[PDB]
Amino acid sequence: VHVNFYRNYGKTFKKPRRPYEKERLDAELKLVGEYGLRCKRELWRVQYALSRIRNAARHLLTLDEKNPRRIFEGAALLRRMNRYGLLAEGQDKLDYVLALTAENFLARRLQTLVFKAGMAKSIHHARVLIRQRHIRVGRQIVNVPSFMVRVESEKHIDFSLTSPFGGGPAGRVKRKNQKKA
Amino acid sequence: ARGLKKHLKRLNAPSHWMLDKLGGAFAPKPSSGPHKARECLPLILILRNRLKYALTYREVQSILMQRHIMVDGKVRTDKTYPAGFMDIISIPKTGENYRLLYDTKGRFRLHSVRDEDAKFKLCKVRSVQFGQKGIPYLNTYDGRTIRYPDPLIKANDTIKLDLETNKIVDFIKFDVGNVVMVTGGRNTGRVGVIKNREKHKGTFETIHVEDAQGHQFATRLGNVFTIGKGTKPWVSLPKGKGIKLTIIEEQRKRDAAAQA
Amino acid sequence: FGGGKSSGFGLIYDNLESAKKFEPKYRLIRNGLATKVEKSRKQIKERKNRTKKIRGVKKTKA
Amino acid sequence: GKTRGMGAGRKLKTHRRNQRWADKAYKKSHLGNEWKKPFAGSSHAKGIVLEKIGIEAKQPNSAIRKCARVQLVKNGKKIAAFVPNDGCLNFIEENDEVLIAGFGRKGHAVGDIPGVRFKVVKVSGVSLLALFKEKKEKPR
Amino acid sequence: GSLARAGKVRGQTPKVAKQDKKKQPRGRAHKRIQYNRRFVTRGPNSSE
Amino acid sequence: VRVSVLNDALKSMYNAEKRGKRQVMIRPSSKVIIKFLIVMQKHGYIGEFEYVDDHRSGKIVVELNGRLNKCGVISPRFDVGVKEIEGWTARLLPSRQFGYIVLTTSAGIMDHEEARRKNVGGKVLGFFY
RNA sequence: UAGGAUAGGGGCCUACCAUGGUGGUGACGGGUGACGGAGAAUUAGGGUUCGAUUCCGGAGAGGGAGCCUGAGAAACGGCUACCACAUCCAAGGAAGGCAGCAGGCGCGCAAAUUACCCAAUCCUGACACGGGGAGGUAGUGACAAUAAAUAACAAUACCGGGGUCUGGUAAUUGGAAUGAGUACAAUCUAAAUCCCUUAACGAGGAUCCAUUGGAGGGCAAGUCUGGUGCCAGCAGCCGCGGUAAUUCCAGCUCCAAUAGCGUAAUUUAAGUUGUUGCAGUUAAAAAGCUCGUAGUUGGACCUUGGGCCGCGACCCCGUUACUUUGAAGAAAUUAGAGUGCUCAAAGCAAGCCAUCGCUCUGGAUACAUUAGCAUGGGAUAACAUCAUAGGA
Ligand SMILES: [K+]
Ligand SMILES: [K+]
Ligand SMILES: [K+]
Ligand SMILES: [K+]
Ligand SMILES: [K+]
Ligand SMILES: [K+]
Ligand SMILES: [Mg+2]
Ligand SMILES: [Mg+2]
Ligand SMILES: [Mg+2]
Ligand SMILES: [Mg+2]
Ligand SMILES: [Mg+2]
Ligand SMILES: [Mg+2]
Ligand SMILES: [Mg+2]
Ligand SMILES: [Mg+2]
Ligand SMILES: [Mg+2]
Ligand SMILES: [Mg+2]
Ligand SMILES: [Mg+2]
Ligand SMILES: [Mg+2]
Ligand SMILES: [Mg+2]
Ligand SMILES: [Mg+2]
Ligand SMILES: [Mg+2]
Ligand SMILES: [Mg+2]
Ligand SMILES: [Mg+2]
Ligand SMILES: [Mg+2]
Repeated sequence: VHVNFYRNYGKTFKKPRRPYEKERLDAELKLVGEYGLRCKRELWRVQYALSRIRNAARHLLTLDEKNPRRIFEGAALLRRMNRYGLLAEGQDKLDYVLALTAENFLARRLQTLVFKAGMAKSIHHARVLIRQRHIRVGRQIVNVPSFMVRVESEKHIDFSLTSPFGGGPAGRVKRKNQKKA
Repeated sequence: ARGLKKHLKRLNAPSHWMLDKLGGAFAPKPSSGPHKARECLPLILILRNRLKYALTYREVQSILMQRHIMVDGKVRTDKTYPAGFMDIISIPKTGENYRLLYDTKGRFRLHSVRDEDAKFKLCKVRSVQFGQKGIPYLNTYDGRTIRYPDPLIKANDTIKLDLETNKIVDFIKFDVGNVVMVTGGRNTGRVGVIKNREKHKGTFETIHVEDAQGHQFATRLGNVFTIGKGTKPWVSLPKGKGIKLTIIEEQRKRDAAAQA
Repeated sequence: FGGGKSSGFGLIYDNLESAKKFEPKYRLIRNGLATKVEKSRKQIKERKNRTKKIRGVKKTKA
Repeated sequence: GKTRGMGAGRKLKTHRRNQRWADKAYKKSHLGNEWKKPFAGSSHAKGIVLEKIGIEAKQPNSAIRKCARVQLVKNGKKIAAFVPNDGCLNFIEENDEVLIAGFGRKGHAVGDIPGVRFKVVKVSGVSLLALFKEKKEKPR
Repeated sequence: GSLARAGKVRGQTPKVAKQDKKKQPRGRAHKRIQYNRRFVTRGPNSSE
Repeated sequence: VRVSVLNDALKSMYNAEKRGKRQVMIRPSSKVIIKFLIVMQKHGYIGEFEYVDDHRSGKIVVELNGRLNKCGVISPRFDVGVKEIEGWTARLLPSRQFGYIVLTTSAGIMDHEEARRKNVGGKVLGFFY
């Protein structure tokens, strides 16, 4: 026996049943361009996560409002949706969880929030800035653009202290240029 | 197989040990002893996983070979010694004494006890019958044989045993209205008073227990352990006081603690 | 990740004899309190088998 | 009508068991005749090129499909394997190792080629696609 | 049948070398180009 | 032969309601049909009904109010636990807002919502909506 | 029935006796490319298919058989013999069992190093110490899975659109940014190595150059150019190719997915197996007709009302199905609570202004057919009775 065999893993996305439908291709490309995604799989995994959350919410809506599992798991689901900024305060019911779209999840990415915070000129500039290790959430630098930012962590998105845009020293391009000068 | 198994695969270990899935291929197989393998907490687990005194298997060996650990007043050097319910674990160097009780989630918890309270354990009488020479003798579920027991003591009774003198100093008759702790099943660690005993000829006997807050639960006779005469247990209980909480109330407690 | 801070574990023994008794050998070798004996496990195994083939005090000369 | 009684579970189960044999897919799977096929239930098989042959297409089409006659090694069964990719018959020689595969319709003949359900995929250890695209060369 | 004509057309076809062109951006940038072309700007390959 | 008198009663009522009839006669009568009709009347899907005693299996004359879309039996009377009521309602009811499944339970003959309210399972008699 | 034997029940065996036992509710036999289960894939629900493999149970150590020792073996890294292979020999003999680890032939469509180590987990011995191809570490490894580069910005010029404003384009022009890589070092580690961290170095055609399939329809994308001319070839299917080929061979361009994609059993699609849920006048399909056993299915009828207190209660030694509740139904897997491994797939951790410590830190919960046990219910239904009640 190898102990490593017991580590779990799973798939994060599915491919569409119809590969070449014009309407779906246009909608996916519109979302990808709006949020600077690297491929369709990044949107497909968000759709996969939304599908699992929606299935959970629907299954508790098909149970009584006194069923102790619906009180408990619906409270947990609402806490998770409020924690990541996916739901407002007035939207405090399991019904509103069913109304969530992949747009709501894509709007909470570190790339989208870095772009909307003014730190980057474009969504693609935000993507490169995050992948260049210039962005920290709290004290932790995050080089992963699909990072889902909590509302309590939104106000702590900032330039890295080791980055030239965050008080750090100049990068190798600038330093080499001044050394040439 | 052609004989006894010497190894316990880690996946096949008791779930109340809370052993992690990727810590290795193996779990400590409990040695034979006073308690059953599936219902005990081995000494190595207590020393390394629970008390954090040792960090490795070898460190547990080093601690135990120093003769630092006494189980129910006696020095044990076996790491897989099957310490079980109500056992006294004493370390007479740091001056700390532990009674192995169950929390309401079915997991053994080392409960700190006073020096005087570590001088006795509670044992459950398994059977009373005549031994050789016609001498009456008592046996318990923790493997002890006591000769010349009080004739008023019957099977399923709880006796109070003084570890220093090794005699029955007091006992409790298994009656309706005595506070009990469930030691097996899904209600393990729950504390309540017996309301009635439903007997069925030829099969297991069902005990109906109601806790202090009013919740009612039922369990077999083999999973009931009397801990006090009346509504006052003879030992101290862990923080939960044997009152199981639903996950909603646990979430309420967590929310209140986070808010504070 | 991202640098700036590190985490590890530390032990401080009350005296050097406690450490030489309770500490694993490789950590003492790391701290210079012991010497690494260079051995090949496979060579030990082969020598053990060859010597198990022999009986008596002539085992050492084989 | 069909039986509906609460006590008629056996009738329903036995009827379904007997009627499943009418389905072609079920009977193909559970008859055991697929073990008598040339491939004997395997996706691919290796074989010896016995001789290069050209077999005419169906009536509407007019072409020589230029297949290969292959003797399998696992069971010694002779089959006809199509050689795709214009010009790839010249990569095929007698007494040469070839990896055959299915022609994609599960033993059913494909396209205008009559009686052929096998294609050559690899020759002398080199894929036919690589030889067509000149990514690799056939060993001497 | 006759196997002599195997490879006829592909051998007859004159060899035309591929133009050495600029590479297109690869990954997120390629999706950016496609998004711009079909959302901020006849089929895609119309012979106009 | 007559195998299920409830089926004949419900099918005759359904046909009469589709035909626009304001009265339907049920023969034979039975306690299960009167108990199904009481549930139907309680939910407002039928009006007055009258048991006619003929010193035999009786007759029922039911007033129809045009509020019936369909009523039918489920045969066999499958065992339905409280937990399978959701699956049965999804199978048979037009929506989760309207419609009733009639169950025979040891607590009595009742609609599925009332069965949920007392947490009693049983067997399915039929449905109406 | 009586013995014998065994650790012990038992036709397990023996002696005698009787004629039983199973079977369309499928015995017996045959097939299985059949070890069983936990489970796995796909699943609206129902379902279909798989389950050699790390957890549990069983079985075997070339095939049989028989044993010794021992608490425990019908043991095979123990013995004895036969069968089949097969090794050394001085020909007199002697020694065998990789379905352990690695590795090698062979077989094949099909699968890695004759590495290091007991540091972890744990086991074992006279034992704190030895040993462990259990197990771990590294190597090979596009099985499978997770995250994620291959550029970003600005100015000129163009095209614009909404002169101005704002958008997209250029191997244009500029400075910024950075990791792939290299490498001090530290860290890692049993020792190494990888990762994480980090000096110095490391981008312009940022050649630090992304591919795999396609472009008639299904089905996203060309009725562009050259060649071939029913040939060569393509084509899953329908079809294309005979001189103007949107389909072959190529170039250009475009399309899909993208560090991946193409090709060759099973699920879905399939309400084309249908219990939910298909059909049977003419499309495939009502036996020529009737009787008839088993099976399946079987009319109605029997304690209801009522009020009171107060949703419970009150008042005026036949079974079973079914349902309800409880206890069980290993873990892992699944669902799911908590938790910022930087995210994630994961894991079962952790968190706390920094604490010689603390939070009793956490390490939930749900599900789990059928069969078994127990509790309440008796509407529905099954079986058994059901005018010598000859009742008490
Ligand atoms: K055994
Ligand atoms: K016996
Ligand atoms: K006998
Ligand atoms: K022994
Ligand atoms: K070890
Ligand atoms: K040891
Ligand atoms: Mg006998
Ligand atoms: Mg087999
Ligand atoms: Mg298996
Ligand atoms: Mg096999
Ligand atoms: Mg294997
Ligand atoms: Mg096994
Ligand atoms: Mg064996
Ligand atoms: Mg073999
Ligand atoms: Mg043997
Ligand atoms: Mg061996
Ligand atoms: Mg062995
Ligand atoms: Mg590249
Ligand atoms: Mg099209
Ligand atoms: Mg072309
Ligand atoms: Mg049909
Ligand atoms: Mg006809
Ligand atoms: Mg016909
Ligand atoms: Mg009836």
